[PDB]
Amino acid sequence: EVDSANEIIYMYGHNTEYFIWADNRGTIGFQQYIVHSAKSDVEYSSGVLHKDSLLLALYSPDGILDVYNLSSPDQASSRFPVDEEAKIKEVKFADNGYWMVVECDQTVVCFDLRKDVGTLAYPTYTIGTVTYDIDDSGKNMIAYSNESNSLTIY
Amino acid sequence: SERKAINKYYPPDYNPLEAEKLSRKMAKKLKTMNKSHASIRLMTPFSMRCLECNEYIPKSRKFNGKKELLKEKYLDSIKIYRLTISCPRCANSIAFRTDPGNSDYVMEVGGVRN
Amino acid sequence: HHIEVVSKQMDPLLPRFVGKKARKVVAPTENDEVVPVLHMDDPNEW
Amino acid sequence: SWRDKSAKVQVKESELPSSIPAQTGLTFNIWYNKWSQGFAGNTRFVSPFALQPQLHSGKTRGDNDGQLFFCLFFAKGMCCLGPKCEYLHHIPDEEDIGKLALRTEVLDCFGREKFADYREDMGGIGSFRKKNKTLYVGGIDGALNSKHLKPAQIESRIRFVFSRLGDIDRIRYVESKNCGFVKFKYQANAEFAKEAMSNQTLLLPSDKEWDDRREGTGLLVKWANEDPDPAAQKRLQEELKLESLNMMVHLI
Amino acid sequence: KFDKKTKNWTKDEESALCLADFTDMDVVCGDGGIAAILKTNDSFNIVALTP
Amino acid sequence: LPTNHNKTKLLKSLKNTKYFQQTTIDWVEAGLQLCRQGHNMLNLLIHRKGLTY
Amino acid sequence: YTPKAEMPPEHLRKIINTHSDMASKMYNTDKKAFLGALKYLPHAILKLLENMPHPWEQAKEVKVLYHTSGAITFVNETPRVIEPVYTAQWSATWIAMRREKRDRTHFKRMRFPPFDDDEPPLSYEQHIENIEPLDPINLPLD
Amino acid sequence: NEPPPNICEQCLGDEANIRMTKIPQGSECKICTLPFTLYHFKTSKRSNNIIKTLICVRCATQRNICQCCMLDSRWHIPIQLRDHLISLVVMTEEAKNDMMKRFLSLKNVKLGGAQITSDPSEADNIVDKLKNILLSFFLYNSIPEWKITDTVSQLLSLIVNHKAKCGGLRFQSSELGERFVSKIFIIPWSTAENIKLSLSLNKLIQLEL
Amino acid sequence: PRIKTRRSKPAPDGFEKIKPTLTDFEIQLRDAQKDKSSKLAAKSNEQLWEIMQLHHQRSRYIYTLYYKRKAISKDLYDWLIKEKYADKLLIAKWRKTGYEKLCCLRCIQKNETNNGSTCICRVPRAQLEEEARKKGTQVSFHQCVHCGCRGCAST
Amino acid sequence: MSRNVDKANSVLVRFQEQQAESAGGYKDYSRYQRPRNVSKVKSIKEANEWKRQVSKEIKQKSTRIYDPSLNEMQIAELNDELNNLFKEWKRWQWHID
Ligand SMILES: [Zn+2]
Ligand SMILES: [Zn+2]
Ligand SMILES: [Zn+2]
Ligand SMILES: [Zn+2]
Ligand SMILES: [Zn+2]
Repeated sequence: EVDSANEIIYMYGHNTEYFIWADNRGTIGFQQYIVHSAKSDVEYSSGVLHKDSLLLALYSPDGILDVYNLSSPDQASSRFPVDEEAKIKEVKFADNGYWMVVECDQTVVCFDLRKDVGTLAYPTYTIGTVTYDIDDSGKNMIAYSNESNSLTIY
Repeated sequence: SERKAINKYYPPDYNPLEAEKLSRKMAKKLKTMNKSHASIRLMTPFSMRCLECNEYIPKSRKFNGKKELLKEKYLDSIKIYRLTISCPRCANSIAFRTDPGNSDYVMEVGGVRN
Repeated sequence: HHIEVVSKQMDPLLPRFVGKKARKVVAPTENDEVVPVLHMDDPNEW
Repeated sequence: SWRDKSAKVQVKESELPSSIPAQTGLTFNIWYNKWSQGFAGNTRFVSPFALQPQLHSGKTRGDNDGQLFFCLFFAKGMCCLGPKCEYLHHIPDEEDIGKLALRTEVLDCFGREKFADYREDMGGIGSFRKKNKTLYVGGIDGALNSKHLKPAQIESRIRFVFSRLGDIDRIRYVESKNCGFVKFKYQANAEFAKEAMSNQTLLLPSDKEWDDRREGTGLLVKWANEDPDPAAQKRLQEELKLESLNMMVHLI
Repeated sequence: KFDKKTKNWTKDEESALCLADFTDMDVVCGDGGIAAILKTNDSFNIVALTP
Repeated sequence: LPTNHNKTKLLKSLKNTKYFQQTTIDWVEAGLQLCRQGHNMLNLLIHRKGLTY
Repeated sequence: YTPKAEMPPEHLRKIINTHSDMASKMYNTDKKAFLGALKYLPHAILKLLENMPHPWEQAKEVKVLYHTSGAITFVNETPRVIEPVYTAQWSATWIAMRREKRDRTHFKRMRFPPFDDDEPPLSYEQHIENIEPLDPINLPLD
Repeated sequence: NEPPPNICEQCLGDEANIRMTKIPQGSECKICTLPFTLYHFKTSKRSNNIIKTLICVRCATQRNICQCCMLDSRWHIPIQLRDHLISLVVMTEEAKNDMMKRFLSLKNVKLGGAQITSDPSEADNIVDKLKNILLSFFLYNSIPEWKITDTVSQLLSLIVNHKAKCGGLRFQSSELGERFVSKIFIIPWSTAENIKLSLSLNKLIQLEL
Repeated sequence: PRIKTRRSKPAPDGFEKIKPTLTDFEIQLRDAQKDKSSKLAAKSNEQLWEIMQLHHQRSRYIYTLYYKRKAISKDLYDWLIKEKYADKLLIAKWRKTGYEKLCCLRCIQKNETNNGSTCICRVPRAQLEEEARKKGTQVSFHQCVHCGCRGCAST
Repeated sequence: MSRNVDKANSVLVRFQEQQAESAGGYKDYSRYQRPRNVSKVKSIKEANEWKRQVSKEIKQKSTRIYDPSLNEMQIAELNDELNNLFKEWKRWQWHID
C-alpha cells in the first residue's frame, strides 16, 4: 500500500531492485524513498521516463508539463510551455536523448533538452478525424484518417 | 488419505527448492516453529512431590510436557533439555533437566525427588 | 371441489425420498384413557 | 411511472454479473462453492451494483404474463435478463401487493418460502409466524467507510435510500445503538427494501470517498426485533387491535 | 390506449410541445399519420405525431 | 440360471423417463465424457464428504 | 410408446462442457444428480468397455443415453457379431500383429499412463477436426 | 397409509378441475421439520408459479389452517390474528426448537383455538360473541408517513420524526406548494399555546439524546 | 457429422455445391459447443436452445433441397442421412402431415411430459392467443424448455 | 510430525498458504505473530486484522484470569499481560485513518 493520499498516476518497473511511482501531485518515490514531495498547485494524469532514467516528465492534458530530476531531490522541476487549448495526448523522450516530443491533439511540439527550458527542436506546425503517433526516433509518424480510412506516413 | 500414504499431491508448478525458500522466508514470520517450549508426551522417571500442593506424582505417570533446549550444553556436543510438567491438582510448573554425566536427571525448581 | 392427484416421475439420479434425512424423533405417549392396573389384597428375611 | 417510464431495464449485463466466490480458505470446495481449510475474512463485501429504480424499473416478460413475484436480482440491482426477466421490475406498488396478499403469509414478495422460526441473526427472509414490515439497519459505520458524519445526516441518507424503495411508515436513526430502524406499510415492500439494501453503501457521488466505496463492507440490513420502550409497544398494541377490528368487520 | 386485457385507459406515450390555453382538441389519423388539432377560442394548431 | 422375471434392464428404465435423451456418439468421445463425468462425480462426492484436501 | 428422440451429439457435448466449472447455486440439483449417478457409473464403465472398438475399426460410432443434467453417459448399444465372421476378423488381426512383430526391430510399446496426472484429458473437440484417424489393423487381402 | 391434503377454497383456485402431483416425503414441513408428502398444483394450467404445500397435514390439523395459505381453514386469517380474536372473546405457542417442534407436531391436541375453529358450534359462537362485543412546509401535531403522503397527494421527499413530531415536507416546486395552499395539524412555511408547549417538550426530548 | 474412416465413399456427386452452405453450420456449432460461462440457468438453457435450432436448421436445409426443391440426387441424400448431417427421424416427421414445421422430436414425445401431452409449441399461436383473450391475460408462453420454439405449429 | 503442530508447519502447508496469499489474498493473521512496531503497515485491512487478533487475545486472557485459584501467581502475571495487550490495542487505534 503506497503511503499517499493522492492518486498514483505513473508506475514503471524497468528503472532493477526498485520500481518508480508518481502521484498526481508530483510525489515521486522508489520502492524505499521519496525524491520529490507533493505540490498543491498541480494535477498530473500521466508520466514518462527518459532513457537515462533521470528525467521524469509528468503531465496532464491541459498543458502542464513538468520535468523532474530524480538524481537531485533538491532540484526544482522544469515547467515546459504548452498552450492550454492544445490537449496533450502523450509525451515521449526520443532515442537521441535530447528530444522530448509532446504529442498534442492536432499538433506536435518537440523540445530540445540541450538548450534553455522551452527551446524547440523545430517550430510547431500543425499538419478531429485524424489520430497519429510518432516512433521512438521522433522522426517517423503514421497518421490515420477516419474520413478516408487510410494510413499516411510522415 | 491413509496413514501409510506414499505420495502427497503437489501442484503442477512446485519448484521444490523455491518452495523451501519461500517457506523459510515465511518461517521467521510464523508463530509456531519460531518459538521455544515445543510440546511432548512423557512419563515421569523421578517420582517426585509438587512443591506447592504436595501432590505425589509417582513413577511412570504420563504428562503432556514441554521440552526446551538448554543453550548451555553438557561438556561440548551432547545436549541437555528442560522437560516441563504440571502437577495434577495445582497448576505449578514442575520441570527437570537431563544431565547425562550420571545417566540420569536433575530437578529444576519444580519439586523434589523421593 | 373435485381434484386430480398425480405422481410425477422424478429423475432417477436424484434422491428418491428427498424429504427423509434420518431424523431423531421423540414421540408423545398420548395415552388419554387411564389403564386400571388392578390387583388383589417376614420382612427381615427377604 | 415504470410502465410508461420505460420498457427496458438491463441493470448489469451478463458479461460481468458476478465473480462466484471470494477467497477465504486455501482450497475451493466444489460441492458447497465455499472456500475451505481456513476461515479468515469478514466476508461481507459491498455490492458492486444498486437499484436506481426510477431509471431501471420497467415492463418485463413477467408483467405481460401476470407474474406475482418481484425480481430479487432487480432489487439487488443486477438483473441481466432485464426485459426478458420473468420476475417483476418495479418497486412494489399497492395494487400488486393487494394481488399477492393471499400468498404473502407463506412466502416473500420474491416467491420464496418464509420460515417458521427466525434466523438467530434476524438476517434474511422473515418468518411466516411473525408478520413484519420493520428492518434493522446496521453496519452504518462500515457502510459509510468510517466517515465522521452527523447522525441527522445519516438518518436523512437512510430516508433517501429507503423512501425511494417503498412507502415508509416511520424511520429512526439511533446514536447509542448506532443503527437505523425502518418500518414500512406493506411487508412485501419492506422485504424488497431489505433485498435491495443488503450490502449497500450509504455514500453518494458528491462525497470524497466515492471511488473507494467497494473496499468497505456494506449495509447490514436485517429484521427488526420489536422495540421494548413502552410508547412504541402501546402503539403496536393499538395497531393490532385495529387490525382485529377490521378482520371482525370483514367476517360479519 | 384502452387496454383489452386490463380494461382501462393506460398511459402509453408522452411528448412535450414546443411553442394561449388550448380549451379543445380533435385527433385525426389515416394512413398518412396521426394529427392533433389543438384549439383556442380563436386559433388552432395542427401538430403531427411522428415516429 | 438367470432371471425368469426381470425384463426391465437398467437402461430401459432410464429411457422410460424424460430426463435421459439419446444420441449417437463416437466411442472415443463417449469414453472422454465418462472420464470427465466420472472425475466430476468423484470430486463432487469427495467435496460433499468435506475432505477437500 | 413413441421412441426416443434421436438428439444431436452437439447438444450432449455442450451439456458436458457446461458441467466442468460447476460451482454456482445454478445446478445445485445437477451436483445432486452427479452424486446419485455413482450408482450407475460402474454399469456405464462396463458398457463403454464392452463397446471398445476392435482393432479392425478406426472409430466406432455408438448409441448413447445421457442424463440431461450431464451427470452420466451410458453407451446404450450392446455389441453383437456374426460369430464366425468375428472369429475370422480376430484371426486376421492376429496375423497382422504377427507380421508387424516380424517386421519391426523395436516395437514402440505405449507408456502408462498415456496422459500426465497434471494434464486434464483433452476434450473430444480438440481432435474431431484433426486429420483422418490413421489406418487400423486389417491384413493385406487378395 | 396417508391422510388427505387440507387446501382452502381461495388457496386452491376458482376452477372445477385442477391437476396436482403428490411427492411423498417431498420436503420437511416448515413448522415441524419432519418429512411429509408435498402436494403442488398449478391452479390454472397456464397461470405461472406453482403452489406447493409448505406444512405437514398433521401440523395443519393442529393449527386448523390451509396447507398453502397458512391461514385459518374457516375464516382465512393469519394464525396469530384468528387466535388473538379467540383470546379476546389464549393463543398457540409454537415451540421454535429442533427436537421439540417435531414432538409438538406429533401430539394431535389441536394446539390452541383450532378446536373452536373446526366445530360449527364453537366457531359460530365465537363469531356471535365478537359481533356482540363490536356492538416547503414544516408540519406539527402518532400516525404513519404513508398516510401523511396520501393526504398530501389528495390535497394536490416527506421527512417526519415522531420523537420530534416535526414533519418537513419539501415538494421542491413553487407550483406544487402554491396549489397545495389554496386547495386546503399546524402547517407554517420554512389551544395553540398548549400545542406549542407540547412541541417544545418533544423537541427537547429529541435533543437530550 | 461423423468422422470419415473410409467406410462410406467420400461423397456422391453434388456434395461440393451444398458443402459450403452446411460448413457455415459447423462453425456455428463449434462456437456453441463450449463453456459460455452462463452464470445463470436461463442463459445456459439459451445456448442449448440455440444448438438445437442450429441442428434443426441444417436438416431443414437438406430436407428442403431434397424434397421441396428436389435439386439433389437421391443417392447423395441417402449418404447424408447415413452420415450425422441430417436427422432422419426428424425428416420423416416433417414429411408426414401436421408436423412440417417441427422444432424437434422431443417436443412431440408424449411419454416424456408430466402431463400426458405434446409440447405447447405445437399449439398454434391462434389457439393459445384466443384462450388468453377469453381469460383476460396476454399471450402466456414464449418458448419451451426443450428447444427455443416460439410457435412451432404447422400454421 | 505427530501432534498436529508439525503438520501445520510442514513445508507443503506453508507453500499452500503462500500461494493463497499471493492469489486471492487469504492470510491467516492467527498464524503469524503480530508485529511489535506499528507504522510498518501501510495497508489498512492488515492493520484492522491485527487489531482484531489483539482484541481476541485480550478476550482470551480475560476469560482465564477469573479462575477459582485466584491466589496463584499465573493470574497475577496475566494481569500485567492483560495490561500490555490493552496498550497494544490502544496503539493499533492510531489516528492516521
Ligand atoms: Zn430479474
Ligand atoms: Zn389456502
Ligand atoms: Zn417446438
Ligand atoms: Zn422442439
Ligand atoms: Zn416445444
